[PDB]
Amino acid sequence: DIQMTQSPSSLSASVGDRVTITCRASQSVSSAVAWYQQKPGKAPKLLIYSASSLYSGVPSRFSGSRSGTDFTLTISSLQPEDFATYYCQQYYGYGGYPITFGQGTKVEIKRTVAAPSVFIFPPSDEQLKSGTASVVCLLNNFYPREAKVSWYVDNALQSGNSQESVTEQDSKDSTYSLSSTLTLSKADYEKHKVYACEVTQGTTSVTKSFNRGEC
Amino acid sequence: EVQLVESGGGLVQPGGSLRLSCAASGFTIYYSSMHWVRQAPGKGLEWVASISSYYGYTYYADSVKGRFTISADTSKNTAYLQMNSLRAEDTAVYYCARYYAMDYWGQGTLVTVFNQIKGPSVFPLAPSSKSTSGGTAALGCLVKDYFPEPVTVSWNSGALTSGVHTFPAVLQSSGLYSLSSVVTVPSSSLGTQTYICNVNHKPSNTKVDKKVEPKS
Amino acid sequence: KKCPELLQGLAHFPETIAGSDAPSLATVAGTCVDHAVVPPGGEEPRMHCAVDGEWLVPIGQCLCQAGYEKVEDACQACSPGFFKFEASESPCLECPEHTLPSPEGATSCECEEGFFRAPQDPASMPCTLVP
Ligand SMILES: [Cl-]
Ligand SMILES: [Cl-]
Ligand SMILES: [Cl-]
Ligand SMILES: [Cl-]
Ligand SMILES: [Cl-]
Ligand SMILES: [Cl-]
Ligand SMILES: [Cl-]
Ligand SMILES: [Cl-]
Ligand SMILES: [Cl-]
Ligand SMILES: [Cl-]
Ligand SMILES: [Cl-]
Ligand SMILES: [Cl-]
Ligand SMILES: [Cl-]
Ligand SMILES: [Cl-]
Ligand SMILES: [Cl-]
Ligand SMILES: [Cl-]
Ligand SMILES: [Cl-]
Ligand code: NA
Repeated sequence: DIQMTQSPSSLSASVGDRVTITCRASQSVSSAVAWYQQKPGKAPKLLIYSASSLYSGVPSRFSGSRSGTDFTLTISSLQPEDFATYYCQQYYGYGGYPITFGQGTKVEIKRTVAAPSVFIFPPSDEQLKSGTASVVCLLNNFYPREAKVSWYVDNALQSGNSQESVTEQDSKDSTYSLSSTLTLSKADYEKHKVYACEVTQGTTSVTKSFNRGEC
Repeated sequence: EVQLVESGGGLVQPGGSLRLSCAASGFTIYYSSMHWVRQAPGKGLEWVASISSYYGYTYYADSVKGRFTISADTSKNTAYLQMNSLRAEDTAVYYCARYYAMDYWGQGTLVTVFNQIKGPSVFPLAPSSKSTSGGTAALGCLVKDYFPEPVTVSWNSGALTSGVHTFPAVLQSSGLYSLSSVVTVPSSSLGTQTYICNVNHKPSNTKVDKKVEPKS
Repeated sequence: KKCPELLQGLAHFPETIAGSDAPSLATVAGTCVDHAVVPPGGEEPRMHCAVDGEWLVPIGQCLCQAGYEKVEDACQACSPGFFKFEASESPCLECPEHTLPSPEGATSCECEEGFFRAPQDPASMPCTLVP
């Protein structure tokens, strides 16, 4: 397979910015390269084909170019509708060889750094009756995406018993949110008092906690 | 207008079989090449197979050779993907698309390879002083121990969307999925306003509505 | 009792009077739109204007030439990556296996380096490995 090495895997930009996404083929693919846009919940959309031909109905702010094995998609003035994921593709030989795609580039909205609002939820008594306890930590509306979550049980740092999930950028304020779940047995949960979620972002850590034997 | 309408996806056990259809309108499928491209949840695009009834060829990704068969019926202007000996790694949204530079795409059809079906338990994430910041309180629903994907969540049957965050599922060490959905609401409203998460799990035909009440 | 200007079968037809006793008058010859032609063994388009003022279905037609395809009532050059090597009713075809992307309006796609097309084979033939 000819590989398409797409870079960067993501970038943050503002409306009106010039944006460039580059894809390097692992050998010559002639001009047999296309570029696609995809938004969540939707099928991909063809932008550019034959390396530089603009597909009908795609605005002229999109352009494609080739230099040897390097292919670039340029957006001359990023529009609100252009925040999306972009993929290159090669089809050299029109069937002679495996079709391959780049791994994609996510184009996100740049905004200022934002500290999360941090909340913690003890396990529900409904769940405790079932023999498992889940403690949930919520990091609400922060930016950039990068954050470290650490769990503590009676000041004992936990490891390997939590999992976390992140939302895509919020359409209103362009932030992210993140949830982390600590899983213990009921028996372990009722053996301890203080449960704490610590969120670290840059120069700031925020620890949210609760006393199992308080209200 | 050109349209590609897919059907035939769904739930299948490992080793089982499915047949996808791609019905074309607005052009003559015989004169085109058609392609199947799949997308695993959270991943990129992967070519699966190609066919040209005009040139009389079929081509397959190595990962599906010997298991999938691409075909067409030009008299029905439809393309097909017969998928046998399905594997967990085959779970994806499958698209059909026209031409190597894929200008028209079907709407996608989800193929889910499952070894078990289990509906979720839904636990409340109650608002409290550990989930309050001034005029704002966070609350939510923890959706635990379901399989397979997906689950969707709404609040108050769609009447509440502002401030909702529904997170991607995680795959627990148990083999089952879990996600959470949260919403931020005015903390003054907590005594008076009712907040219900609506959790839908098509694969088990289960919906759970859970009133989230303040803790006491 | 007047048939209007029409585009039909990639041919332009003039305004004609209806109810003419002469087949030279009620039936008119169409002229091919740009990049359309009448094939070597084809009928030149002619259309009859009826007494009530409505055109009948024409006899004969023009066809888009090599490198062009019919889009609505016009002939449009094949897109890059496509070709059409003869005047025919056919759309442009996507380049065959082991060819290189074609420019706009192409009559064939060039073979990939190391591949060839035998002269007896049409341009739709995919290229084969040079031994
Ligand atoms: Cl890549
Ligand atoms: Cl998606
Ligand atoms: Cl080029
Ligand atoms: Cl949009
Ligand atoms: Cl090669
Ligand atoms: Cl904010
Ligand atoms: Cl970020
Ligand atoms: Cl992160
Ligand atoms: Cl991928
Ligand atoms: Cl096969
Ligand atoms: Cl069938
Ligand atoms: Cl697998
Ligand atoms: Cl439940
Ligand atoms: Cl209430
Ligand atoms: Cl209820
Ligand atoms: Cl006239
Ligand atoms: Cl042809
Ligand atoms: Na066309």
